[PDB]
Amino acid sequence: MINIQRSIKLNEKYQQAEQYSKKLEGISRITNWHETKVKYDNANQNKYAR
Amino acid sequence: SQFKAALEKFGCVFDDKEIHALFSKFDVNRSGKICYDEFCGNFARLGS
Amino acid sequence: CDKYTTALMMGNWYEERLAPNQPFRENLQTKSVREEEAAISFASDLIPLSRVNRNLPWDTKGVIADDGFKEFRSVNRTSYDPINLNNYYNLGDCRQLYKHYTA
Amino acid sequence: MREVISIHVGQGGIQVGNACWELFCLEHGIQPDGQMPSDKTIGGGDDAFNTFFSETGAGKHVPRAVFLDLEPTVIDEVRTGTYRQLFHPEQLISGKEDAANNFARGHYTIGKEIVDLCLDRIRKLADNCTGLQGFLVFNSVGGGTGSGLGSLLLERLSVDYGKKSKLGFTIYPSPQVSTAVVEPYNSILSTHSLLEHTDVAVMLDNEAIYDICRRNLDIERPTYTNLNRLIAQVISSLTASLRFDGALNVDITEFQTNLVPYPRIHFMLSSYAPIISAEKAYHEQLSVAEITNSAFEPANMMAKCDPRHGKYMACSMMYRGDVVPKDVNASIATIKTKRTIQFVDWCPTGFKVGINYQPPTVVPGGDLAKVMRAVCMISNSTAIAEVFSRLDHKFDLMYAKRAFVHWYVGEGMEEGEFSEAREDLAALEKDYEEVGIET
Amino acid sequence: MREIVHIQGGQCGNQIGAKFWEVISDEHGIDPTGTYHGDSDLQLERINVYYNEATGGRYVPRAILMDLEPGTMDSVRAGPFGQLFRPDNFVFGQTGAGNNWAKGHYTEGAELIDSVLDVVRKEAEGCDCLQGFQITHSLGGGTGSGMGTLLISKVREEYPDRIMETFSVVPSPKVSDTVVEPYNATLSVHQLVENADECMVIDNEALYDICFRTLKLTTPTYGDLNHLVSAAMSGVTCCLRFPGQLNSDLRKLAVNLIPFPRLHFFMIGFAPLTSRGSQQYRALTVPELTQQMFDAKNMMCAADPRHGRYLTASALFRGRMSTKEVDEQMLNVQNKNSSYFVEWIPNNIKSSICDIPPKGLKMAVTFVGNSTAIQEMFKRVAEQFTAMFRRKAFLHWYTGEGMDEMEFTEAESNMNDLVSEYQQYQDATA
Amino acid sequence: MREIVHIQGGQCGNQIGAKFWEVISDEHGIDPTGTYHGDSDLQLERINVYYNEATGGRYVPRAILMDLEPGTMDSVRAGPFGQLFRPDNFVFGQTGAGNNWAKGHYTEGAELIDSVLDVVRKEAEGCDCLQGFQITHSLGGGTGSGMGTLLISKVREEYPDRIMETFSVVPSPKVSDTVVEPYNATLSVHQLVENADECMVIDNEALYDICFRTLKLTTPTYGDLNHLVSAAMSGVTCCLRFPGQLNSDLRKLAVNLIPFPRLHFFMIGFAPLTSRGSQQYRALTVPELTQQMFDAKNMMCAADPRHGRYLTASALFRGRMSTKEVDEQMLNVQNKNSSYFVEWIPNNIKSSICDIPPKGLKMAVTFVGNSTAIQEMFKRVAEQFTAMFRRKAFLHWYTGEGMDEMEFTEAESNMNDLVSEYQQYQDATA
Ligand SMILES: Nc1nc2c(ncn2[C@@H]2O[C@H](COP(=O)(O)OP(=O)(O)OP(=O)(O)O)[C@@H](O)[C@H]2O)c(=O)[nH]1
Ligand SMILES: Nc1nc2c(ncn2[C@@H]2O[C@H](COP(=O)(O)OP(=O)(O)O)[C@@H](O)[C@H]2O)c(=O)[nH]1
Ligand SMILES: Nc1nc2c(ncn2[C@@H]2O[C@H](COP(=O)(O)OP(=O)(O)O)[C@@H](O)[C@H]2O)c(=O)[nH]1
Ligand SMILES: [Mg+2]
Repeated sequence: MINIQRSIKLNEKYQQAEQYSKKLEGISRITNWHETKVKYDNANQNKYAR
Repeated sequence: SQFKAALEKFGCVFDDKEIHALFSKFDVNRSGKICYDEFCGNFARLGS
Repeated sequence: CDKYTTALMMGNWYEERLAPNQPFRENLQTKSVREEEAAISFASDLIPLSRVNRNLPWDTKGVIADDGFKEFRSVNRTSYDPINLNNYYNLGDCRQLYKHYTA
Repeated sequence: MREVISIHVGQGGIQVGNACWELFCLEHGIQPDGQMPSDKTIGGGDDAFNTFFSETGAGKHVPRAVFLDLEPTVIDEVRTGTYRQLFHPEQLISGKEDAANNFARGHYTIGKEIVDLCLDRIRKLADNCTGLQGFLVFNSVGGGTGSGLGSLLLERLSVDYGKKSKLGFTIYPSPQVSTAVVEPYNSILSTHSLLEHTDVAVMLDNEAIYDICRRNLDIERPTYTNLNRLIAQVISSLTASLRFDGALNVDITEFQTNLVPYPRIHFMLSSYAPIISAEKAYHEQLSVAEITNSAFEPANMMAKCDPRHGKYMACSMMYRGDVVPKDVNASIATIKTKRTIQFVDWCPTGFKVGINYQPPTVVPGGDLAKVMRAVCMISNSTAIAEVFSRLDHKFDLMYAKRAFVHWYVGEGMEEGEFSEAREDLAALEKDYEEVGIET
Repeated sequence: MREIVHIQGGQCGNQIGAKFWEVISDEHGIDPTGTYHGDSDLQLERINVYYNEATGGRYVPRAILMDLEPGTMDSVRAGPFGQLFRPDNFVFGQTGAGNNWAKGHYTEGAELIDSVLDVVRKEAEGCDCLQGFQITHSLGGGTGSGMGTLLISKVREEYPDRIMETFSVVPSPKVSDTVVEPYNATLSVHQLVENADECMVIDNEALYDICFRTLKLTTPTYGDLNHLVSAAMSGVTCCLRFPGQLNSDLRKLAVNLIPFPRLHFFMIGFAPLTSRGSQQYRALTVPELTQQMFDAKNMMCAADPRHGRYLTASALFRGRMSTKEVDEQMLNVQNKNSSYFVEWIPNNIKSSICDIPPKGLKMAVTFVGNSTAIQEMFKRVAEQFTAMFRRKAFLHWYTGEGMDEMEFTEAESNMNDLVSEYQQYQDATA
Repeated sequence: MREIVHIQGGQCGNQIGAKFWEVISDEHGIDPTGTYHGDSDLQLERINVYYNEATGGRYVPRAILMDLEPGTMDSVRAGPFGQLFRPDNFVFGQTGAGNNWAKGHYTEGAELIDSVLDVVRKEAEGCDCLQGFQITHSLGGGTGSGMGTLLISKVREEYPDRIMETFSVVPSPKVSDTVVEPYNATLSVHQLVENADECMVIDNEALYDICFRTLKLTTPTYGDLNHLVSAAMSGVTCCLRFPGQLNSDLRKLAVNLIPFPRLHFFMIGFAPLTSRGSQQYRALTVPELTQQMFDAKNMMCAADPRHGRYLTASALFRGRMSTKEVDEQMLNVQNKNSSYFVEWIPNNIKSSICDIPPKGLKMAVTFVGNSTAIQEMFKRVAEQFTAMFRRKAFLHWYTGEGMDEMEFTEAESNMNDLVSEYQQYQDATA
């Protein structure tokens, strides 16, 4: 009896903790693309003139 | 430089004065190119 | 040597003329090599193992002799090598328009 | 952002990974110690190396490759080779005893003491990876440790990761060109194990490439280095699109929906062109039409199989160089028109074409000449069942009287598991026979 | 690292071991004083396979030698390279065997075997990871054939999983030197079949024929035959000590060569062998190596390989060659001689490649074969045994040391069974 | 600083000490004239434990020489390093004990022991902080076994809390030279178990076996046995005199080796031992050292420890080395031979490390074990004693100085109870 509801509670807690990290990791990679973008903007005006 | 790197390999990260001391003691001819064959022979004999 | 003294052309007169030396056949009177000594190690029965002098080592080199080659290389070491990679770098486009010494 | 993980297991896998990573590190211009030679790079490739290399934060780069073997000879040979400062020292896993051409040794007795370590390394690699695209695995099937450890790793990964795509470049035994004597057992069990765990299978037999290099490079005494160089060339041509700009970029995920009609049928064979020496190249033409015609030449394929005995179901071809899409389309039309290559009725469209600007790179000390156009083709055909039928024939002839069975059974291997492999391969060959039946 | 220990017993075993150790010392560049003076670095990468290191930097072989009479040990110490062996591995009796199996296998062998078992145990446990054992001995003699095989059984009881190699100089009727040959030969072959993982038969008159015909010298001596056997034995395990393209260990050889647990008797050969007068006049090609290798006369056994069908063969090429030429030559020799290979096994010849050839040589081929031609040797041994046992000749010397004719009967029946279900596959067809 | 004085009696003890002091002086770099000529300050830092400070910067041993026959003193004075001993410490009787325990313990010993007791009291009071006492003698002789034991009794009465060690040489029935040994041996054992804190059994039979088999030198003398016992004697006390990873004193060894106060008999051994022609072929490493350390025939007692179960064991390592290798070798030898260790006291082995190796060696090991296999010595001694006693043979000599059969009976009963007690703690389980 009890161990059933215990399993549901643990699984629910862990899947919430999982989805939080999922979105948190998702945002960082778009931020990374944007930040490397300006850092690498130096080329392609130079390296294009040549 | 490679002697310093080799010592860093084993973890004996030392400073410049004693690295010159160690290098010069083995480099008897003072040319500046030590022979690690004689180096390893010396250390093997000491370890015997 | 066919019941003869190898200065004659009975069968196998030629390739055995190339014999190295093999001192044993003309020195089987020396015996000697009485050089094991009483080692007192290898062994004891306390008596050391009694030594009987042996004869000459009999030549050897039965396998085909070395054909003056050193060898001792690995196919993987030979195949890649640093030389090709260094050559295909910090070089090239050398046509000797003027004359200049190069390594 | 897109990375793949490369696995090299078995002695053949290691000796092909050597050439693969030689070509890779040369193509992006990386010194063997790993240090970027700077030399006014100003980010010339910019971000084109993260697919295969990861920056250490300051200077050198480390490849995303894992090397597995139980006999330390190849491993410490690599550690004393010329790429000694490149690889991660504890990422080159070396075992204790070789499996010694025994499948059960590497799958039930010795293999379990290394898979945990290998999974740990794969985990720490994937943790650093952020845009993982898939797994590319190399292994020999005619070997004990290769087949066994490959099967165990595929089993573990199929549940630890799941949906991530897996592409395996397997080297099945040649018809008569063969080294070992018990390899039909290892091959049959390994293909049984991988049939339902691997996603893409690529045939890479040996004697076919022997004939290729004999006919094109005119090399009468080729060695395994030429083999590995050709394989690495094929791999780089296949994987260029992920890291280089192109007109029609194709991802590795653009393979399951283009080459796999049914879940069971996922075995294909490759071809590459042009293959020419350095003397017989500079007065020739290397036209797109002639290279794509030579690609479909049956004698030019990488595997010993006659495509004229079977139908075609799918072909994916990658062009690299300055190719013209209109020329590619015209050549494709000519290929479709010419009758000998007959496509199956239910596949009115069968071609997946990719284009990349980057010309192929040549390695110093190599045999291939510097070429300005190339094409690599992967084909799924019903004729591949011939090699399976041949392997089944050999297996039946030697299992008729239970030869070599004791070596397996004494290692914990159960006697009956050979049977289920037999019925499974019978079902697979029957499926291949069925799919070619017209409606 | 996967090191193996050496054990030798009897006169022939001791002499073969001495010559083999001299050959290996020459190969690895270790001097008679035990100090290394080699040239290339590769000589040390697997030096631990055959030698242990001691304080002072000297390397000593891990070989244990054993006999019931001290004369052979006196000889081996006084001979060249006699200072390599540590004094602890010499074990001996004081009485000798006198070519009597019971003397060396029941009373004196049993009372002496404890010390040698202790020595082999400590030597095996000293090294890190075992790989197997190799033995060199004779079956026509007393102390070897009895006490060595007793040691074989004892060590097999204690190490069931390790691989076992025997190099048996099985005596032939043409070169006969003892009348009690059939008795001890039959008993030893009875005891060997259930314990030895691989057996390698060598024949004295076959070696004499090789020396007369190929090497072409009037007056050979046991030194030359020992040298040939040593070269073959060293070529067996080249891959374990040197890098190669297709490495193969002893377990790989056993798996590739053993169809059934009781079919483990092999016949070996070495190439190239040529006379000193024609040393410079021959090319160095894989076709020539294989042509010399597959020749029936080149083999080291009295059995004619062409009187039966090969079950399995293995070759260990050395040097830098091309797998293409190696394997195409293997294919060609398997196709033009389909009559001599049993049909129901495909590609019954295995190849291995090593990068380091013997010093001063480029391409060398060590060949090992499991075929049905070995039947004839056991058949002649059996006919001699029955013709000499039916009259109970020389029987009382055995029966007077706790030996009964029941074990002789069992041994002859077992050898006959080996002959029977060894030749069955010759006529068995798929 | 926790110094210890030396007491020795009998010609046996005198001979042992003559070479023990030579070995110690060599270790500490002391010339025969007593002037320091060492090389490292470690050799000089901890000299006060054994050598006092005499006039002129010289050092004299704090050893007492005591005996009833002065020819032994005359001989030991003229031996090597004989000038070290101060003339005061010599005490001697002019009659002799005559191999008679009664004469050496009641008439002459009682009359003479006052002077030696005064001398030892002076020497003990002179030291700043005394650590303990060590005696060396033989139980087969008269003067030692009587008067040294009486001195032990008085010393234990006078200094209660200090530690006592006794190097006891008991006669084995094989190498016997005296007919009245069982009587005085039993009497000495019964008196000595009353007061001794630690006992080290030493056997001439075992020493002869060691010299015959390990050192393999053809002509052993008493000097070689003295050398072995001197090395073992010095090994146990190394850590008190030199720095190391883990310090350990005699009291620590006693605590870790004494389960019960009546169980204070130990069996000791030293490693490594090799001949002269075998030093080149050995590698001095922890595996070999621990293999020789637990070896049965290595022991310096006739007792086979495989006949019983070890209660406690200790190991003292000399040299510079890593710790885990000692630890894991100990764990492996405990795990692999769990049947020879009693199971209700797990982890019954102690290890200690000192970084100063013996001169001429790089690694050394000293082993002290408390095991139940010692009981067979007392069993056979009691057998001989009762066989001689049922007929009252040689009894009038002992009855001639007031001793009675009550003492013999109670000593026999006391040692029989000790044997039964040792058996009891062996044949017990939780
Ligand atoms: N084309 C090619 N094939 C190779 C190469 N190396 C090994 N192989 C194949 O590998 C097969 C035998 O297996 P191995 O690679 O020798 O060894 P393994 O697969 O690791 O298995 P074990 O022998 O137990 O170690 C041979 O039949 C070859 O076809 C290579 O460098 N090139
Ligand atoms: N090829 C070769 N055979 C040998 C050599 N020494 C002895 N033999 C053979 O050993 C056989 C005699 O074996 P024996 O010494 O009596 O065996 P044991 O009684 O057990 O010691 C003879 O038939 C010889 O042919 C040798 O140096 N070379
Ligand atoms: N280890 C050793 N044992 C000795 C020495 N001298 C005598 N013994 C032994 O002592 C026993 C006799 O003891 P004994 O001399 O009567 O003792 P004491 O009467 O007290 O001097 C003999 O069995 C000898 O084996 C020696 O220098 N070293
Ligand atoms: Mg392998």
